[PDB]
Amino acid sequence: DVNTLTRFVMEEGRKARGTGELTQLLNSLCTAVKAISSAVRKAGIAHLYGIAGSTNVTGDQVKKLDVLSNDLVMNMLKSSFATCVLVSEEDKHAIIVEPEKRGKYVVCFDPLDGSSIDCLVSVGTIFGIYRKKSTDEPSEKDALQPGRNLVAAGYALYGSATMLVLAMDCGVNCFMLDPAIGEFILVDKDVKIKKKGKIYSLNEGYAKDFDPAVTEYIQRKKFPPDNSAPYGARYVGSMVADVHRTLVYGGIFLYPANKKSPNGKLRLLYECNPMAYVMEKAGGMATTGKEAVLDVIPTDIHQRAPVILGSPDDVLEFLKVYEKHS
Amino acid sequence: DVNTLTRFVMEEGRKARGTGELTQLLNSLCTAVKAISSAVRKAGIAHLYGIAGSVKKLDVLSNDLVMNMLKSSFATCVLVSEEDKHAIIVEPEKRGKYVVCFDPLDGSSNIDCLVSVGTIFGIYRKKSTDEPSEKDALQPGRNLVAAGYALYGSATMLVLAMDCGVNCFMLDPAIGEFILVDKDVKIKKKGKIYSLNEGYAKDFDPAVTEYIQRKKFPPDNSAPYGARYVGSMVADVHRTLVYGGIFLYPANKKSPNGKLRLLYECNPMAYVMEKAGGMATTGKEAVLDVIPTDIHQRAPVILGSPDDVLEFLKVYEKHS
Amino acid sequence: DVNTLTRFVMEEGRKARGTGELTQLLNSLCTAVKAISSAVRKAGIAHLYGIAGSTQVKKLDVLSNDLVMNMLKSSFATCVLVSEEDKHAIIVEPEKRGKYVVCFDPLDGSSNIDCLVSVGTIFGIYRKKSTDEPSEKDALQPGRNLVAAGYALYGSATMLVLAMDCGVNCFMLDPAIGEFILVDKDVKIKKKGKIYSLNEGYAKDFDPAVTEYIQRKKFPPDNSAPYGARYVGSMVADVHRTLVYGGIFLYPANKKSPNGKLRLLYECNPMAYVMEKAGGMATTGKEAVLDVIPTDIHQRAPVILGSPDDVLEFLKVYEKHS
Amino acid sequence: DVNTLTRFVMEEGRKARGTGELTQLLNSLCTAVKAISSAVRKAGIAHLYGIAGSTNVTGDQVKKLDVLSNDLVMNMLKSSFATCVLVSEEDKHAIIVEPEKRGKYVVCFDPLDGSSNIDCLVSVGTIFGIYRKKSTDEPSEKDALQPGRNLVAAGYALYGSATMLVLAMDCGVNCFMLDPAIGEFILVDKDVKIKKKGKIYSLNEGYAKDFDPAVTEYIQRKKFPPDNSAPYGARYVGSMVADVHRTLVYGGIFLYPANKKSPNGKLRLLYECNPMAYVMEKAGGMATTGKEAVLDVIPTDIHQRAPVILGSPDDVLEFLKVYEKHS
Ligand SMILES: Nc1ncnc2c1ncn2[C@@H]1O[C@H](COP(=O)(O)O)[C@@H](O)[C@H]1O
Ligand SMILES: Nc1ncnc2c1ncn2[C@@H]1O[C@H](COP(=O)(O)O)[C@@H](O)[C@H]1O
Ligand SMILES: Nc1ncnc2c1ncn2[C@@H]1O[C@H](COP(=O)(O)O)[C@@H](O)[C@H]1O
Ligand SMILES: Nc1ncnc2c1ncn2[C@@H]1O[C@H](COP(=O)(O)O)[C@@H](O)[C@H]1O
Ligand SMILES: O=C1NS(=O)(=O)c2ccccc21
Ligand SMILES: *C(=O)NCc1ccccc1
Ligand SMILES: [Mg+2]
Ligand SMILES: [Mg+2]
Repeated sequence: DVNTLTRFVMEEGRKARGTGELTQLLNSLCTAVKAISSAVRKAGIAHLYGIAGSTNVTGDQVKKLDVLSNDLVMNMLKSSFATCVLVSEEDKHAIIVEPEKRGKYVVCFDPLDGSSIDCLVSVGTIFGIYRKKSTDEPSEKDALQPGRNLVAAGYALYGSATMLVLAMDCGVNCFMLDPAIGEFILVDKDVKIKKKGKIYSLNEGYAKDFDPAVTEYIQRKKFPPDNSAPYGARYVGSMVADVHRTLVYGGIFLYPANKKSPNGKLRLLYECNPMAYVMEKAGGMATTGKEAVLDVIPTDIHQRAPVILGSPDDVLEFLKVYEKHS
Repeated sequence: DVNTLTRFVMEEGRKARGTGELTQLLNSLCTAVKAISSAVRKAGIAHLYGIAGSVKKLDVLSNDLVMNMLKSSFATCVLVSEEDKHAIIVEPEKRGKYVVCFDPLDGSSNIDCLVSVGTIFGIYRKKSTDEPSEKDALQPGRNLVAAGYALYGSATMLVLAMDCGVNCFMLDPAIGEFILVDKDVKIKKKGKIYSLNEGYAKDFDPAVTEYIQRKKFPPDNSAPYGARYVGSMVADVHRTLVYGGIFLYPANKKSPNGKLRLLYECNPMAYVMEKAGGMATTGKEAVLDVIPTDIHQRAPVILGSPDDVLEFLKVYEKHS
Repeated sequence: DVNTLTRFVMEEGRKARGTGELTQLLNSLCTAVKAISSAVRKAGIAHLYGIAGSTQVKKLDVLSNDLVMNMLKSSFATCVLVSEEDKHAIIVEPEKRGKYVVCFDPLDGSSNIDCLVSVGTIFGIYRKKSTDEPSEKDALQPGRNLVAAGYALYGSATMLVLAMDCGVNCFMLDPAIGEFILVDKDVKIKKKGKIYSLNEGYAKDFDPAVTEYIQRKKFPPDNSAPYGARYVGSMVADVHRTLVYGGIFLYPANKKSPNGKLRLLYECNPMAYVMEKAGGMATTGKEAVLDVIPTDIHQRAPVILGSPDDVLEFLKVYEKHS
Repeated sequence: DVNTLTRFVMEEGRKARGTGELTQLLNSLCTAVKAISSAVRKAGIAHLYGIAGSTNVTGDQVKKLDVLSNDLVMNMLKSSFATCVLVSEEDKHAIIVEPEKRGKYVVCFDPLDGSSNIDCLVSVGTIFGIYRKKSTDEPSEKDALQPGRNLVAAGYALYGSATMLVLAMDCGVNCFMLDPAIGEFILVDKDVKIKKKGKIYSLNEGYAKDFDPAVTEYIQRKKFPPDNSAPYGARYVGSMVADVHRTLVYGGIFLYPANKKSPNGKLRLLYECNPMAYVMEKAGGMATTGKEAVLDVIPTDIHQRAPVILGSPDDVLEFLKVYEKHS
């Protein structure tokens, strides 16, 4: 039987005996993602270039895509009546939802990662959903939960086609956007990552600054000590694209710490934790080098975290090299 | 003033005082590219998954779209594709003067991960009075009349290079129209990104090894280059065009003549690069100067910003 | 606040404190309608005409039927499905059965989709009332028993009109994102209109009451302004115009269609329910459409519907000739 | 072989041994039509209703869509470098193209009929007629005052259940269906011809009190055939493109005739009656005012009205028989 994201989410909510609040949140997020996808694929770009003359360009049309994407996710989540605290890459402080529209969920999101997009590189939206735990008035503190508290997480990849990957307790499920009908179609159910892959993914241009454990691990991939075939290298430079390839083909993805960047580069709350949760729910791993990403207790909603994630055998091999150097 | 691919191509054809044949070729290719884009973005995938209660692989469909649209243009006589072992000879009633070599959906082995994919094309005019044959496609890239690619990335863009320069068109899917968004584009003199599969490090020639070491540990103490390698040639080359820098697919052990195909991968990208003021070399000569003997022959390629390719060549010359 | 059909339907179901089954039905129907719209607008027609190499209205009607049927069966919310396209009622397989009975016209192309003007989808949703094994009899409920009804118009744009106890709401399909956007809330029809809609080619076969009523629209006895006439010949188009601008739509029995021409279960009853929920009226002449007790799933009915003042005026003419 | 409007127009221009100017005009018009269709189908309406936190449902969306459609046709035609004078239903005066962008052609068009048609959700359309400038005078409204017999090309786009473009030239009438998945008009009906006699009549019978006696009698004969043949069916959308296209596809007759209160009819000669009359005649149909062929009227005002009765030739000739009976 065909399944859509809308029907799938509704049915999981029925099975969970929920009140429909999380379902409304996810519905609203799915709608935002479809609107982001349409914009990313440059629908209406002819108006920006004067097809109707100079007087027919709107206000949305002229915003940069990462601004529009933030506006779309913020507005759709607020209007779901399911959220109380919203954390976005865009805004320094957590957004506290107006009291009339408050639900119990806290959403951390990256509205359009990779947009730094002029080369038409894949870009994506990343999200993580928590339940508020405090009895207090909602505040930024409610977003400072470890990733192991996540209720749902995932990403939309605007690549050759648009796909939403959604991870919950039931596992990881992949939905392809059919732009003819604006429906996400379930195409890969309960997906699991390979135990070990053959691809490694990191920016090797910064080799001069590598931690010695990273240097050694990468040397093992290119010159395997057991004379096995060297790993192939892929690095899109857009995390959603690199992580999704890691999920589908297996292997390892690294944005590790070093001496100049002791806490890595990627953002814990809305980049590392959602991807770590997807990976763990698919039978993979995600580590900072010293602990699981999902076990870090944040103190700052924009704090950075190192991340090495992917196939468990590959992450484990990295950790062995890391422990040798520690 | 707004401009479309259709209007732009038509006007350049009028300026050229042509007969309209190459214009019909380019219109037909534009239509094929829009149809490939639609399929790549998975329009209609709901029907494959049973929405109505119960299709070709994308690279096969893409080949069929380019082949059929080019044949029905009445502008072509020899068609070379990655998909077909032998050149396709157009039937007499539909024959025009142009030879087209193309890659209908480059990067599709990894399509499963939704990596950017693309279509690559190069167009030659047939020289002979002879009956068309596979040998008519054995021309050096210097003889190209037009070349370019369509990148199906975050958005779909067609890059078209001709004598008049390089022009970039964005597909607006709301109206199915390619809109001219970057005119007479030129690549940066020197970039800050290098692009190659470093998994082959063990098999690299010493010149490639040394060049990459220069990017990571610059001898003038400039900042190291960043690395990007999508693993789909159209994506990596387009990034090279837009941001500058260098792209390499040199020879290794599984590929001792390089991996990429001269006629429908290397030559079109080399032509785009040279028309944008960039460079494209095999190491020993310009890609566009290689005289092919096999329509599927491979070639090494190092291309991109001229100062970066020249820096590679300086290292290459030290080792040869 | 922007509102979508998906969000709207979900919230009404939360307020209803239902189990989510009717919500799943409506979500599945909304998806089917978006798929019909895409096909009606001829997405992919280039492939039918050979764009990739060598290697129809009825077929679009069949495809639309297949889309509604499959989306409804796979909803697990339905047990009996009556379609204009199928001679017999479809009984949902035991493992996929839910509580609801749906009568629908998936598309009205066979007729004039060759002129391209307008086609539409009409639906009416009932709860199964009997505890017997599911059969065509479960679709033989009076329209008064409807839980939800409505239509999609595939016109200059695609609009879905959904009527329930909460009233009538209109949603516009934004094809850029595949979302039905709420654009007209709790719609009510004008108490009196200035347009009449019927096929006057049947003039020779009209009964005297219809003849007199139409004469009053062209030659008002109070010498007020004559009504304008419009007639597309597609029920969704003609009824939607009646809802939006007011007036009256007639498809009466004539001498050659003595029981009427339109079909009660999936044309007259859904449109009668939309009209009544919007403050309008829908009569056969003898009784409210929604009060007719059907005996046969494809039976026909006369229908006169629209603004209440106009339908009441027709009914006074009708009683005069009674 | 598959054929697209782009390929078809280009090849007809090659056969004509033209300079490519009319081809560029037609390419530009096809692009405008695709853009109108996208807006008509309400792509992006979610943004108008606040999906990104900004609403703007102000004024009349129907009027704004007519104006946007005018802006699309105007700008695409101006930038074609193929036109010199542009007459639009939406503009009081003829638009004179700036000198640097002037080509040879004069275009009369109705860009959209949303505001004039109560059935705007049912169907809207674009109508166009293309002339060659006939004098070397500085361009002016007078360049658009040519009889329809002078048309080089004419046609319409119907934004109905699907979007179709109908293009008439000397080679005949050809019908193209827009495939929105790829933005391509696919040739689906070649060299089309109207039936000699139809079975449908189309007019607003709400005007019956004001009808000319000949119109009253003719319609009476369609409903009560003197020979007891089957009565005609009636259809009237109230959008000219929809009603005329049905007449082309199924045959029959469409009437917007003159009467004592409207002695020149209601529809406009330059961008409604003449393009439709040209499509009809190229399809083997007829188009009369009652007194002469629509295409032979020499206009004196760019917005002047003309009566029109068009469609299958046996039906139009029968109307003229009844019209003559009352003259
Ligand atoms: N659509 C859904 N999919 C999966 N789990 C859900 C869904 N809806 C609710 N739940 C679970 O039930 C809890 C309560 O739901 P709610 O009452 O909607 O906040 C959530 O926090 C989830 O653990
Ligand atoms: N649309 C066009 N754009 C650029 N150059 C063209 C075009 N059409 C023709 N030419 C040039 O004119 C030559 C002859 O054109 P043709 O007669 O169409 O084969 C081509 O090989 C090109 O060198
Ligand atoms: N989405 C909805 N919108 C309006 N009413 C609903 C909805 N869902 C359920 N209801 C009402 O609640 C009843 C029971 O719903 P269910 O348990 O889903 O069959 C329905 O028959 C309706 O009367
Ligand atoms: N694409 C075309 N289709 C049909 N006829 C054309 C076309 N292009 C040019 N013609 C004919 O040739 C004449 C001169 O064309 P042009 O030089 O483009 O103004 C036109 O006025 C038409 O009669
Ligand atoms: O695809 C089509 N659907 S349609 O019946 O309106 C039609 C009419 C004519 C040519 C093609 C087509
Ligand atoms: C305008 O585009 N739509 C309003 C309308 C028109 C006809 C019937 C119903 C609604
Ligand atoms: Mg039907
Ligand atoms: Mg108008």
